[PDB]
Amino acid sequence: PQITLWQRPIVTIKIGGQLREALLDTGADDTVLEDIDLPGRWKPKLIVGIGGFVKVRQYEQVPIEIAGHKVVGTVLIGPTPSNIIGRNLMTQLGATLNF
Amino acid sequence: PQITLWQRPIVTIKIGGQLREALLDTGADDTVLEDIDLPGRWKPKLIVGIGGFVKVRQYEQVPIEIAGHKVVGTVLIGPTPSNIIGRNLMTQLGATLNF
Ligand SMILES: CCCC[C@@H](CN[C@@H](CCCC)C(=O)N[C@@H](CCC(N)=O)C(=O)N[C@@H](CCCNC(N)=[NH2+])C(N)=O)NC(=O)[C@@H](NC(=O)[C@@H](NC(C)=O)[C@@H](C)O)[C@@H](C)CC
Repeated sequence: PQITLWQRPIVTIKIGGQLREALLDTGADDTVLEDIDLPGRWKPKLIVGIGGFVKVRQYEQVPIEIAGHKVVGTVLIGPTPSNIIGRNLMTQLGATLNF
Repeated sequence: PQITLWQRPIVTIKIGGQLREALLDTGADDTVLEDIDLPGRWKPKLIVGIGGFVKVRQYEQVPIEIAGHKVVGTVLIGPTPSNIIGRNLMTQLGATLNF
């Protein structure tokens, strides 16, 4: 698609057999979701944004689908005001910013 | 330009007769800079990110140049780990996310 930016750029994703929404965020290194539980082992990871830092769970080699791209990536799980898809997954979609 | 997302998408901007760098952030409603002082009146504004909220100065009708685009927009000034250009200014550049 070609997404315009007068609205927040929200997409549907599929993760752990569940449908969620998330924000395509070029200013995010990583992907953070709050409203899913992921299975298996993880490691603590610290992330930082505009409010300060937050501790999250780093789940590796997670399968995820975004438009109809089936990619595998690190997904962080923890508190965030909005689910966000970061550059770690946007690279895999071949997404670009154009102007 | 077409900007790929394997790196942080950082651009040069010109604001208050000074050159700065900032991150093109589709997950930002607003534009936030920390390393410039702007002149004149402002209004308190709260912004929210990962980690929590922060109090900033809202400066209105600020002129700013991003890649030969001379736009006027709200600029927030306050603490942030990175200067960021939000959708308020990216819309004025006709910027889109494409995949
Ligand atoms: C969660 C809700 C939206 C996502 C968020 C992402 N912004 C970037 C800002 C870039 C840093 C200033 C961010 O946190 N990125 C993180 C996300 C977490 C992540 N792990 O990816 C980041 O890459 N963190 C890296 C660190 C970047 C370090 N960068 C640096 N030092 N320059 C990391 N590994 O933790 N947007 C925001 O934080 C924006 N907020 C908004 O847009 C909100 N609107 C208002 C009006 O406040 C809306 C959420 O209600 C900000 C900028 C104010 C307009």
